[PDB]
Parts: sequence; structure tokens; C-alpha cells
Amino acid sequence: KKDIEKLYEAVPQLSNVFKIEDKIGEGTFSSVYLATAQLQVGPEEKIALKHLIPTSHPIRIAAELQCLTVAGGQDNVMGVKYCFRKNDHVVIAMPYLEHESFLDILNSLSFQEVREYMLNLFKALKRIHQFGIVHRDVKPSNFLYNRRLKKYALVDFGLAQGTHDTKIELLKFVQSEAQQRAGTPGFRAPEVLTKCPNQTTAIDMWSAGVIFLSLLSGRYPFYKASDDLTALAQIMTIRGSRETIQAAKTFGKSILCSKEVPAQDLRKLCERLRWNEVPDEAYDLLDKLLDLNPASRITAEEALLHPFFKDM
Amino acid sequence: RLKKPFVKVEDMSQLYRPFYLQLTNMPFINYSIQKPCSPFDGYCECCLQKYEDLETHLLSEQHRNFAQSNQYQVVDDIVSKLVFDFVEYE
Ligand SMILES: Nc1ncnc2c1ncn2[C@@H]1O[C@H](COP(=O)(O)OP(=O)(O)O)[C@@H](O)[C@H]1O
Ligand SMILES: [Mg+2]
Ligand SMILES: [Zn+2]
Repeated sequence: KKDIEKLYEAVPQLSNVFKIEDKIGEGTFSSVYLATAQLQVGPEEKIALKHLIPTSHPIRIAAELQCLTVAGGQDNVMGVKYCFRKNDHVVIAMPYLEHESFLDILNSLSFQEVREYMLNLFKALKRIHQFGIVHRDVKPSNFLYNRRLKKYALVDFGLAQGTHDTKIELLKFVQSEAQQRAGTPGFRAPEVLTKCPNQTTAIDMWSAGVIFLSLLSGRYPFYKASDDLTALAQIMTIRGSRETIQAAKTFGKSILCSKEVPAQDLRKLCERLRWNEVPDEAYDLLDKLLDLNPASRITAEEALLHPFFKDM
Repeated sequence: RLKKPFVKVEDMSQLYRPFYLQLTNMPFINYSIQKPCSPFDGYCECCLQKYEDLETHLLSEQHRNFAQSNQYQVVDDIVSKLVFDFVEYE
């Protein structure tokens, strides 16, 4: 509640536009509020006010805004209504998308809903990747899902980086994570966990695989790890230590591991963990998303063409 | 040398320092634990300085100087590209 009052004080113009009701999010880089506003066009609208931590560099703030402005508003990528600023206080206003907690719906999604969820995640990923945005933090709390409405939004570009040929100009000026801004270890691809200097849009595809893994196994969070190498150890136990070491060689990292652990069959893993008739195509797609080699890992565009998604 | 179990990662081209993981036990896939449990169950970018209290760092003169400068023009350039369609009250 004092948060609400202090948000109003740091950005006075918010007083004139929004009735700020609740705080619906907090992270190390931002707090998010639910608010009501009146549209000139007629109706009232529920709005998400994302308050960026005043320690963020202008470039970082501008970059996220630019991703929302340029890539967002389409294909399940969140867009931006407006942005408010007083000094180092920057508040991004977005349409509020009411959404389920991932845990709460996890064990209750029908299999068809699991296909739609994934299909919609890949539409968003396809969108952002065509602009050369590497999200770097794809995970259920950044992919908003309204079950009732069948509505989906990829949010949170606070960690994003640009590909070499990115269409988002400001992302060129964002210090690389491997060069210098860290996600949840358990959604991070082996080439991120091992600090590979070359990190492409493929790292986002890995994260979608981790989400898909949760969906198929009914376990969330699947990889529960407080640091990168624990998540890497856990990945090795799923995908095999030998297989992980081999793949890491291909991107300039040399992994030594104490206990050799065998790769797991994905179907048997998920089934034992967890609808009566999950097709082979699901585990085949999962295998491609969790491809340890980032060069061969499936892309968002190829994922939408995958037999798992016939006919949708 | 290293006590087991361990994981060791190094860059093949010396670009990074080696880094390590050691735990009591390696991850074990636990199928017995109930769903949805896991089977495996500051610094200011503006002032380029580590701080101890966010609020007090924010209220420092070096942060105040950066906050009230032309540095946010990059943000204002984008904002000027957006249509304001809310009703504003006095
Ligand atoms: N447009 C939105 N509509 C509804 N809820 C949102 C929206 N944007 C953010 N949120 C909520 O606030 C949380 C935090 O926002 P996010 O952009 O991920 O920033 P951070 O992760 O830095 O806190 C989200 O996980 C989501 O639950
Ligand atoms: Mg987030
Ligand atoms: Zn500062």
C-alpha cells in the first residue's frame, strides 16, 4: 500500500490517469501494478503498470520499451499503450492480461490445451526472433496465459539481447551477459549455463522445451536449482552426461563430470512422472527443443511446422 | 584432487576461468515425490557502482545527478512515438 503511494509520488502524472489498485508482480528489476484507466474512445481499461527499478541504465529501459513498441502487440507478444517517466522513474503501461498461475493449471490442462499453449508460445517466439530479439528469460511467469479466454502474451524484455543482425537498434548497445542480467537457472540452455560467448535465439527454444517438459511431466519447476551448474547437473541427468559433454565440445566448452549418467527416454520419464494417448510427435518435438546442440536445435518457425501441430 | 561428486567446466580457448560444482549428491530423479514437485526435490547500472541500500543510493547526489540529466532522452525518443489514448484529469 505504501508502494502504491510511493509510485504516485515518484511519477506524479500517474495520478491524473490511473486508479492503481494492486501490486501484482515483483522481481529484482521491476514491480508491476494493476490499475484502471479511462480510454478516450469510451470504455475503462485494466492496465499493467511496470515500474522499472531506478538503477536500470536508460539504454536497458529504452531497449525493453523498444522491443514492446516494435515487436509487441501482435502474435502473443505483449505490446505497450504508453510509457511514463519522471527522472529515473520509468513506468511502462500495457494492457492487463488476466492470467492463471502456471502451478494451479498445470495438472488440470487437457492434452489439447497443452498443444495450444505450446503452439501459441512458438508464435510469440517466432515473432520476436524475426526481429532478432533473444528474450533470454522464457518461462511460465513471462508467458501469460488466460485459460478461459484462450489468450497468450509473452512479456518481460528486461533481459533481452540482440542477435548480430538484430532489428532492434538499441539492443546493439546492451552489454552481453557472457561479456559482462541473469535468468532462472532452470530455464537456461547448456550454452548459457556454461557461459558460451555465442548465445543465439536457440536459447529461447531450449526454455520452451523446459516449459513443454513441465507440461508433459506435470512437474513444476522441473529443474529446481539456485545456480547454473546445478541446473547443468540436473540437465545431464535428463539428457545424459556423455551427450552433454559431446555437445558442449561443439561450442567451445569442455565439461568434466564425476558420475556418468545415462540419457533418459523422454516418454517414459514424463509418463512415470505424470493424456491416455500422448502421440510420439510430442516427445519427438520435446527431444528437438531440448537438443543439447544449439546449432541443430529446432527453431520457432520449424516448431510451428512440426507434426505435433497438425492440424491447428 | 577434487572431492566427488563434481562437475567442472572450462573454456577450450582460455576465455574464462574454470568453474565448478560440488554437492553432497548428484541430482537424482525422484519419481516417488508427488506432483507437481520437482523430481529433483545491489548494483546501480547508472552510476556504475555497487550500493548497500537501494533507497539511500537513490537519494545520493551522484544518483540524483544522473536521474535529472539528458541520459533518458533515448527513452523519451521512443515515448514520443506512442499515441496517448487515456483520459487525463487535472
Ligand atoms: N501486461 C500484463 N498483464 C498482466 N500481468 C502482467 C503484465 N505484465 C506483467 N504482469 C505480471 O507481473 C509480473 C512481473 O512482470 P515482468 O514484466 O515479468 O517483470 P519482472 O519479472 O521483472 O518482475 C509478471 O510475471 C506478471 O504476472
Ligand atoms: Mg518476469
Ligand atoms: Zn545510481
